[PDB]
Amino acid sequence: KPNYALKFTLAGHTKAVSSVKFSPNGEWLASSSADKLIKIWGAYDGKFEKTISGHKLGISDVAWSSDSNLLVSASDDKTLKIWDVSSGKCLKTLKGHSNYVFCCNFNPQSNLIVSGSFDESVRIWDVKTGKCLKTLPAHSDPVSAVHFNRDGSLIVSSSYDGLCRIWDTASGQCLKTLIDDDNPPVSFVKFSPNGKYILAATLDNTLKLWDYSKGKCLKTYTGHKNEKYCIFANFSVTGGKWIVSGSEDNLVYIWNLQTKEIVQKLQGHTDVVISTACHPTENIIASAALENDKTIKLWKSDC
Amino acid sequence: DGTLDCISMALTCTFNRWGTLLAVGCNDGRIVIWDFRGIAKIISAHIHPVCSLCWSRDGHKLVSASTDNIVSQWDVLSGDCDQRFRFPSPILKVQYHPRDQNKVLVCPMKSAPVMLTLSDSKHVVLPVDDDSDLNVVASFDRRGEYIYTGNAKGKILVLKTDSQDLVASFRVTTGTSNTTAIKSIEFARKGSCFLINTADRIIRVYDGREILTCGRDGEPEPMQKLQDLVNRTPWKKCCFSGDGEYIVAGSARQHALYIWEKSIGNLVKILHGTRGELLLDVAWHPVPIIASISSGVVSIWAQNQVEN
Amino acid sequence: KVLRDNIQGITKPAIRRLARRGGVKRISGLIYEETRGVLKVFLENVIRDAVTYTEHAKRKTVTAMDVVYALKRQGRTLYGFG
Amino acid sequence: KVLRDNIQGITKPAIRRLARRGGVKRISGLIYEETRGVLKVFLENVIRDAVTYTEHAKRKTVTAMDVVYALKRQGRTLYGFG
Amino acid sequence: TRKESYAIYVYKVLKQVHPDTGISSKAMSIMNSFVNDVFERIAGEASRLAHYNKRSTITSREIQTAVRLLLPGELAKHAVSEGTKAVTKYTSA
Amino acid sequence: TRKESYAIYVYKVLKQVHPDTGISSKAMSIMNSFVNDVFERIAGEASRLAHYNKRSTITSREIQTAVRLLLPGELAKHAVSEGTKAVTKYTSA
Amino acid sequence: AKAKTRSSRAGLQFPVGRVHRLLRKGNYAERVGAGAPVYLAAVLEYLTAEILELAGNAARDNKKTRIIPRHLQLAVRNDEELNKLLGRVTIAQGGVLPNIQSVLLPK
Amino acid sequence: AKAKTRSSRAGLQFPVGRVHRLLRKGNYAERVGAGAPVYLAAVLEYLTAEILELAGNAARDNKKTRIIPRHLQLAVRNDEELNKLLGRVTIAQGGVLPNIQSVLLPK
Amino acid sequence: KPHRYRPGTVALREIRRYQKSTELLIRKLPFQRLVREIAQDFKTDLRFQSSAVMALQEASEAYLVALFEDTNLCAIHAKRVTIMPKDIQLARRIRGER
Amino acid sequence: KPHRYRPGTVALREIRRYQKSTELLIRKLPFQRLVREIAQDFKTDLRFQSSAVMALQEASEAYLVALFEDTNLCAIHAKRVTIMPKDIQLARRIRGER
Amino acid sequence: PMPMRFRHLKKTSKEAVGVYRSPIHGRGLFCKRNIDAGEMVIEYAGIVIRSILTDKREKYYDSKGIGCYMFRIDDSEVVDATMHGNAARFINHSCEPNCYSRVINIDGQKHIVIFAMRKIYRGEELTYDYKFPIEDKLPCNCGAKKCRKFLN
Amino acid sequence: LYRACLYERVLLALHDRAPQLKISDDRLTVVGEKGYSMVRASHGVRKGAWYFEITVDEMPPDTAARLGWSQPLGNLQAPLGYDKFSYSWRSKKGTKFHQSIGKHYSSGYGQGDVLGFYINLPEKQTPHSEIIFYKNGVNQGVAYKDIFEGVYFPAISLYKSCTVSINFGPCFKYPPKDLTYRPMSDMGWGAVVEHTLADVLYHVETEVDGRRSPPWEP
DNA sequence: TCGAGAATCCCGGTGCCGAGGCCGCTCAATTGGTCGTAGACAGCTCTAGCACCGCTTAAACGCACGTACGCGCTGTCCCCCGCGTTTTAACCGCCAAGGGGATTACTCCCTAGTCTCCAGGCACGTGTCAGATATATACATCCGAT
DNA sequence: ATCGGATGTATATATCTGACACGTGCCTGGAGACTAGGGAGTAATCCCCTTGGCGGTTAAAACGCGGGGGACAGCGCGTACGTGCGTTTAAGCGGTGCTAGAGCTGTCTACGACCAATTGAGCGGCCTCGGCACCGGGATTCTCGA
Repeated sequence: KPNYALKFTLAGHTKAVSSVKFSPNGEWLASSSADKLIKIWGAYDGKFEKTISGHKLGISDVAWSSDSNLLVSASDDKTLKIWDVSSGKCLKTLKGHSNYVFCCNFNPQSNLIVSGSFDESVRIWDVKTGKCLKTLPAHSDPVSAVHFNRDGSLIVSSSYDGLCRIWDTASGQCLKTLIDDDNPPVSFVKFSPNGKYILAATLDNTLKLWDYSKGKCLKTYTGHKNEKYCIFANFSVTGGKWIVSGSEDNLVYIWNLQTKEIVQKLQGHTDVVISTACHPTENIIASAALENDKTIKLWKSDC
Repeated sequence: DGTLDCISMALTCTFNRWGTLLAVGCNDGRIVIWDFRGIAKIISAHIHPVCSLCWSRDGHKLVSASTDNIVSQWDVLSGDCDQRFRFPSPILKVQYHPRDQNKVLVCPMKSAPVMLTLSDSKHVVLPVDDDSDLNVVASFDRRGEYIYTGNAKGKILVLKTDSQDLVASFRVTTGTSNTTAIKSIEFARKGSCFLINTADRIIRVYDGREILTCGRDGEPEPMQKLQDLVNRTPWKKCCFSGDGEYIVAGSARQHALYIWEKSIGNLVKILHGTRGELLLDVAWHPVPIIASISSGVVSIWAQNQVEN
Repeated sequence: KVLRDNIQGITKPAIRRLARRGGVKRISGLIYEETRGVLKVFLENVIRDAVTYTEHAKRKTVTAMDVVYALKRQGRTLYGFG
Repeated sequence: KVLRDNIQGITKPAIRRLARRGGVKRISGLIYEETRGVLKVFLENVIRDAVTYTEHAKRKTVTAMDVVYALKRQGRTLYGFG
Repeated sequence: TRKESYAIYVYKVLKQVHPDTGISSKAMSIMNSFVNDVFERIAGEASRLAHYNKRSTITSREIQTAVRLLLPGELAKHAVSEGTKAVTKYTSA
Repeated sequence: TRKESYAIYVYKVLKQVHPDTGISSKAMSIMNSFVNDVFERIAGEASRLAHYNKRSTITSREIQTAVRLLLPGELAKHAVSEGTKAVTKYTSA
Repeated sequence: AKAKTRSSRAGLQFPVGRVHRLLRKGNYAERVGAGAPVYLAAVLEYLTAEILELAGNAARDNKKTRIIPRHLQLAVRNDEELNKLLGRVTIAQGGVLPNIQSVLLPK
Repeated sequence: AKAKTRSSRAGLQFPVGRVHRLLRKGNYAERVGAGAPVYLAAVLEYLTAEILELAGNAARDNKKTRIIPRHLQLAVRNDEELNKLLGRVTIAQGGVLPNIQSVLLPK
Repeated sequence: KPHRYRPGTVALREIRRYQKSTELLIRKLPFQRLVREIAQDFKTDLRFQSSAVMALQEASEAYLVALFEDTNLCAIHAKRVTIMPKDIQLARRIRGER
Repeated sequence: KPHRYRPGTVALREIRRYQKSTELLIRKLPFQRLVREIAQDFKTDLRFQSSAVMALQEASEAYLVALFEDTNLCAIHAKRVTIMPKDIQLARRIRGER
Repeated sequence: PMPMRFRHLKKTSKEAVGVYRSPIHGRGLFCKRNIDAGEMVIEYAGIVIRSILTDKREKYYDSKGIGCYMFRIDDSEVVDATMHGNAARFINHSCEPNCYSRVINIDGQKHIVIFAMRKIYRGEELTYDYKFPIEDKLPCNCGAKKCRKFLN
Repeated sequence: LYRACLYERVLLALHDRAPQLKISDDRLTVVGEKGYSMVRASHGVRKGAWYFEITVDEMPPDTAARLGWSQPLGNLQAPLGYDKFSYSWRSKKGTKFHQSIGKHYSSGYGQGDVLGFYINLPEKQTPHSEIIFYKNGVNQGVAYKDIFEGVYFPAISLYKSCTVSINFGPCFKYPPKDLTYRPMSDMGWGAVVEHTLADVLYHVETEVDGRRSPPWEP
C-alpha cells in the first residue's frame, strides 16, 4: 500500500483549476484553469516555470505532447490552442468547435488531436496544420472526456449523456457503445496503458474499468465522492498498481487496482480535489483542488 | 453508400499506410489528396491523366504515372516533383518498394518491368521468361523481398528483389491445357496470401510460401478459386481486405462488387452501383471501408456494427 | 469441362435466316441478343423439365421422349420421335 | 318455337361495356358484329361439345358440368360449379 | 429389343390408296408418332368422359362421342360412319 | 345422394391460417374445383411418367418429380419439404 | 381397436382416405403408393393456404371478412408463380386486375 | 381352330390386337369395351387415309414420289379443320407454308 | 353554360369502375336466348341449368375481356387509341384462333 | 459499273428460298454447346441423344419462326416493314408468354 | 423458410431499424429502410425463461427499481429483456399498428418476431399492439384517431 | 376386457404423464429436461381422509419441483397449480401455489425434505374438506381449506431436472397414528376393485337385462 | 423501256443406302368356357326448368356535336442490305474408352383385397351478423377563364 | 398556371337479412387387421452411344461499306366517336303453376375378366437396288439502267 506524503504545494491560478497533467518526461506539470491561463511548474520541486496565456475564455482541459514539446489547450472560448512548451508560442489556434471545448488529447504519435466540446460533437484535428480533419455527432450531451488508445487506432469518448463510445480513427466508425443498465453521466474516460481496458468515471461516486475485447465492466471502485464535476482518474503504475482519483470530499482517493480496495486517502486539500495527475516515472501525484482551495499538492510515496 | 462531390474526373486512388488519406488522380492530371471528409491537397502532377499512384511507407512520398509516360515523385506536404522520368512503352503501373521507398518498380506497357531508385537514377530491367510476352504485370510481395511477374501467357516468375534471380516459377492453367493473360497480381498487407486476376475471369488465391517451396517450374495449387459462376463477369480491379480474409472484385461489366472470404472463399456479399456507371478503380480501406471509382466519381462503402 | 457463352454462338446470320423463313424483310440489331434471351428462356424450361423426367427416369443420359412429354406438358407437342 | 337472330340481341352498349372493362377507350363500329361473330364462333364449339357430353349423358337437359369439361378440354377451365 | 410400330400397316394402307408411291422412313416415323398422338388423345378424352359419366367401361358409344368432340365436321362424320360400319362388320360374325 | 367435398378441409386450413377471416360458398366451390383440377394434373403427370418408367406402381418419388415439373420454382421446393415432412411424420408412425 | 385417421397421423386436414379412394376410382395406376395420397394432399394444403392467404390479404385490404371471388382474381393475378400456374385458367366473377397502359394517360 | 386377326373380321389394316393391348396397358378403364378399339382404330385408319392422301397430292404436285415432311406440313396448313386439330402441334422439317402479306408487296 | 367532359374521360372513369366492379356486363335474357338459338342448330329442344348458362356467359365474357385487353395492347403497339378490326383478327391469329 | 440489287430484293429471294427449303438454319455445334450450358445450370455432367438435341433445335427453330411470323404480321398491323422489339414482346404477351 | 427468413432478419436488423427521439414518448424505434408488409421487422431477443420464474425475476427487479422488460412467448416461456435484450425494447405502441407480434419455431426454440402489418416506409416509427389487459390506467399518446386513450 | 394396471403397487400412472416426463423405477423418481411438467399417481381420492409423502432426492438452485393435488382437467404440461383445479407447494420456499397464485401462508422447505401430505375430502367448497402439509411429520400447517368438488389425485410438477418421488404408507418414516386416514396403497386397491366392479356392471348392463343395488347409503 | 448479267430450272449420269422384301422365331392374339357384375331398363319421384304474365325502371338508341386521333404526305437519317474479303471451326471422318443403359434373375415389402366396426362427414335445421343497400356528406378531380 | 363551380365519389349511419356459422343424428368410408404376389429393387453383364479429341475446308460468320428506303416526326383536316340528353323498352322481381325429365332404387343379364391352351401375325435382322441426292451444264426468266 502506498504512503504518499505531501512534498510540494502549488498555487497561483486566480480561478478554479480544471486540469493538471504531468509531462511525459516527468519534467513539468501543466495546470489549466478557468482564468484563461496555463501554468507550467517544475515537476520535482514545485518550481513555477511560467504562465502561458492567449486563450480568450476559461480553459477546461490541457494535454501534453508525447515528446514533451507541445501542449494542446481546450478552452471555453470554443478554441483549442497548440503551444510549444519551450517557447510558450501559440503555434496554432484551432477554430471550428461551435461551443465550449471541454477535453483534448494527442494521438500516441503526437501528430493528431482529438477534441470534445459542448457542441456534443467530437472533432479530429491535424497538428502540423491545425486543421480539423473529422467531426462527429458523437453524443447527445456535451462531451466530457476523449482519449486515444495505445496506438491511435481507437478513440474513446465520454459525455454527460452517460455513453462511452469507442470510434474508429481512420473512418470515424462508432465501434462500440458501453452501457451499464442505466444512464450514469460519464465525466471521464480513458484507455488502459495496455490498451486492453478502459477507466470511466460516472457522476455517482463510481469508477469502472471495462474490458475492451469483452465490452463489459471488469472492476468497480467506490468510496470517493463525485457527482457533479469532471474528476480525473489515473493509473498509478510507477509503484504498485493503483487507481488514483479525486473526490468531492476534499480527499485524494487511491484504490488498489486489482482488489479495488482503497489503499490510501491523501488529505490536505480544502476544496474538491478537481484534477489529478500521476507521474510517468516517479511515485509522484499532483492533486489540484477547486477555487475554495486553488492549490496543487505534490505527493511522493516510497512504493 | 456515400460519394464525394468535391472531386471530379476520379481515375485512380490509393490509400495511405494507415487509411487516413486518399490520393486520387484526375483527367486534368491533378492529384486530389482527400481526407477521410475533405480534400487535403491538390497537386499539379501532369497535363496528362494519372493512371498509377502509390504512397510511401512514411506517407511523405507519392509516385505518380501520367499517360505521357511521365513518372514523378511528389512530397505529400509540399506537392513538389521530387524526381521525374520518362520511358518508352507507356507505363502501366508503378509501385514503391514497401520496405525501401528509394526503390520503385515500374510495369510499362510493352517493355519489361524495371526497378529504379530515387537516390541514384539507375534502373534494373527484370528478366522475362518467354522473351515475347510484351505484357507482364509485376509486384512486390508484402515485405518487398520478392518480385512476382505474370505474363500474358500465364507464366509466373518469382524473383528475388535484390538479385532478380529466379527463385520460383510456374504457369497457371485455364484448366484444360491453355494459358491466360495475367491481368494483375495483388498481395496481402498482412500475412502471405496473394491473389491473381487473369483473363479467364477467375481469381486465383495462393500462399507465396507454397510457391517458394514449389520451386521453379512446379504445379502449385491455388489457396482458392473465385469467380462469378452465374454471370461469368470479368474483373477490372480486385483487392484483399485490410486483414486479408476478405476479397473484393469489381465487375465493370455490370458495375458491381463481389465480396468473398479467404479461408472458405464463399461470397460474403454483393454491392450494386449505378447501372449507368462504368466501374474503373477499386480499393479497400487498410484498417471495412471500400473506395470505388466509376465514371470519374468516387463512392464509399462502409460496414457498421449492430450499435449506433 | 465447364461450358459458357454458347448463346452468342447463335450467329446473327442464323437469326436472320430464321427471320427470312418467318417472312421478315427488315430487322434491327437490338433483336438478336433479345431473341437469344427468349431462346434461352424458352429452352430454360424444357431441358430442366426434360431432365426432370430423366430425374424420375433415374438415368444419366437424356432422351427425346423427355422433351416429347415436356412439349406435351408445355402444350407444344411434336411428332416423329416415338 | 324456332329461334333466330339473337346474335344482334347483343347490344352495342353491352359490347362497349365489356370493352371498357377490358380497358379500351376508342372503338370502331366495324368491330361489334365482327365481335359477335367471334362470340358465336367461340360458343359455336362449346355448346356442341357440351351437348356432346349430354349426348353421351343420354339426357335432354344440359348441365354446367358439361361446359366445365368442355372448357377443360378447351383448355379454358372454370371454377365454382362442382 | 422388340419394339412395336405401325409402318407396315402404313405401307399397307398406302398401297390401298397409292400403290405406286414410296415414303421416307422419316415420314413413316412422323406418321406413326401422329398415330400415337391421336390415339392417346382419344383415349384420354374417352376415359375423362366416362369418369364424368362415372363409367368404368369404355365402349364404342364413348368412342364415337369423343371423336365427334375431337374431329371437326365432315372429318368427324366420315370417321363416325367408318367406325360404325367396321364395328357392324365385326359384330356380324 | 352424398356428394363429397373439402369445404371442411378448406375451412380447417383457413382457420389454421386465418381464424378471423371468413369464406364465401362461391369461392369455396372455386377452391374445391381448383384443387380437383390440380390433383388431376399431378395424377395424370405422375401416371404418364410411371408409364414411361413402365412401372405399374405409383410412389412418392414420382409425386415429387412431377410436382417439381408442375410448380414454378420455389413453390415446389417449399412444397416438397412439407411433403417430405408428411411422409417422414407418417413413416415415423 | 383404437382408431386414428391418416390425416391426424399426418396432423393435417385434407382427407387422405377420401383422396385415396378418389385416385383409386380415378383409374390412373393399378397399385398405389400408400404415402402418395398423404404427400399430394399436403401439397394441396400448402398451395390452398397460399392462395387463400393472398385472398384474405385482399379481403381485409378491402375491409372484407368474407372473401369475394374478386379477391381471388386479384390474388391469382398479383403473384407471378401462381399466375403462371393458372395463366390459361379463368375464374368466375373474376374481373380484371387494375392495369392502365402508359400512353393511355393524357399528357 | 384357325386364328384370324380381329382386324380382318373388321376388315381393317391397323392391328386391333396391339390397339387393345395399349388400351389395357393405358390405365384408362377397368375393362375396355369389345368394339371400342375397333371403332377408334377405324377412325385412326380413316384420318391416316386423309392425311396420306393430302400428302400424296402435294408430292405429286411437286413432281415427287418420295414424300418429304414439307409436303405434309403444307397439306396440314392447307386443311382448315385438320389445321385446327393440329395448329397447336409442331412439325419437324415443316417450315412455313408460303404466306405473303399485302403491304409486303412492292409497287 | 353547359359542361361536357373531354372525350375518353368519362369512358376512362368507366374503365376504372369496371376494373373496380366484378359482376357481369351482359343482360341475362339476351345471352340466354342467343345460347338456345345456337343450341337448336346442333339439336333442338334442349334444356339447360341456370348455373350452366351463368357459367357460359361468365366464361365467355372472360374470354372477351381478355381479347379486348390484348387487342388494346396490340393497338398500343399500333400506336393508336382507336381499335381496328385487324387488331382483333391478328390477335386471334397469335392466339392460334385462325 | 457495279450492280447492286435494290434493298430487300435479295432478302426477298432469301425468304422465298427459305420457305422453299425445309432443313435447319442453325449451326449444330453452337446450339448443342448452348444446350449443354443451359443443362449444367440445373445439373452438371448430363449426357444427351443426338436425336434428342436435334429435336430440341428443330422444335426451337419452329417456335422461333412462328414468333418471327406473327411478329411480322403484327408489324404489318404496325404498318412498318422494320421490326421493333416491342412487337416481339407484345406478341409473347398475346401468346400468354408474359 | 422461416429459418432462412430468420437468418435474413437477424442479418438485416442492425441496418434496417434505428432508435431516435420519439414524439410518442422519449426514445423509440424508427424505420430506416422501407419495410414491406408481413416481412420480419425485428426479433424481441432476450433471455428465454420459463413462466414460473417470471415473478421471482419481477420481484427481483421490483427490489432493484429496474423496469421489467418481459414478453410472454406462451403459457410456458417468456423472453425477459430487462437485463439482456436488443433494440426491440424501444418499440412504442399504437392503436393503429403497422406491425404485429408473432411467435415462430426455429429448430425447436420459439422467437417473438415483430413483423410489418403493412408496407412500412423509411423514417416511420415502429409500433405494434401490446394487447395489454385492462387494468384499473396508462394514458396513450400514439396519435391514432382510433386510439383507445388507454392501453388498458 | 379389464382395466388391469401394469403395476405391482399403486404408483405414478404412466398413462397420465407428459411426453417430456422421465421416470426411474429404482426410486420411481420423476425428472424432466425443459420447463415444467406434471405427473400423477395411479389412484384417485373421492372421499375420506388420506395421506402420502414425497421424497426429494435432488434440488439444485435451477431445480424447483412442486408437489400437491390436482383434479382431472389438469393439463399435465402445466406446473401443478396453473389452473384452479390444482393446489401444490413450490419446493424453493414453502409456498402454496393455486391458480398460478403463490401464497406464503406456509412454512419453509428444505432440500432434503421428506414431506408428508394429508388431505380430507367429505363423503362451493366441499364441506369440511382440507389439506395439511407436514415436514417429516412435523406439521407445516394447513394449505387449502377451500376445496372444489371432483375427484383429486396426488401430483408432482417438475422444473428443469427435478428429482422427487411419491411414497405410500407401510414404508413410512413419520406417519400419523390416525385410524381413519388411509395410505396410498389402500385407496389404490380400493379404486382398482371399484373399477373392476365398474367393468362388471357395464358388461352386465349390455349383456343381461336388469340391475339392482343394495340400500343406497354405502 | 431492251439487253447483261445473274440466279435458277432442268437434263443426264453416278453412285448408295434406306426402303423394302423375305426369313426365322415367337408371344401375343384367338378361342372357349365361367362368373360375378355394370348397367339396361322399368318404374317411381319432384323440381328445376320452362313459360306466363305484370309491373318498374334502369337501361338502351339515336342526335347532335365538338374534336382529335387516324391518316395521309414529306423530308431525314441512319441503317440494315448486299457484296467483298478474311478468318474458323462445324463438320466430318475416324478412333477409343467406359459408364451408363438395358437385361435377367432372384427376393420379398408392400399393396390389393376382405371383413368389422364406427366416427368423422354430411344433410339438415337455426339463430344471426357482414355486408348490401341507401342517404347525406365531405373530399378529389376535371375544365374553362384568367 | 389558378380558382370556382359541377360533379362524381369515398363515409357514417341504420336495419335486414339471408347467407352462414353452428350443432345433430345418422351413415360408411376410413381405419384396423390379415393374406398373398410380384412389382419393385439389386446386382452382375454387356454394348455401345457418347463423350472426348484431331486435322482440313469452306461455307459461313465477321466486319466493313455505301446508300437508298422507310421510321419517324411533324402537320392539316375530318370524320367518326364520346356525351349528355332526350326518347322508348325490354329487363328484372316475383310469384304462379305443370311436368319432363333428372334422378333415385331394384332387378337381372349379357358381358367382358380371366385364364388356359395355341400360333401366325408380326418384328428384328439381312440383302438389294433405284428413286433420289448431287453435280455440271445449258437454257429461262427477274431486274435494274435505257
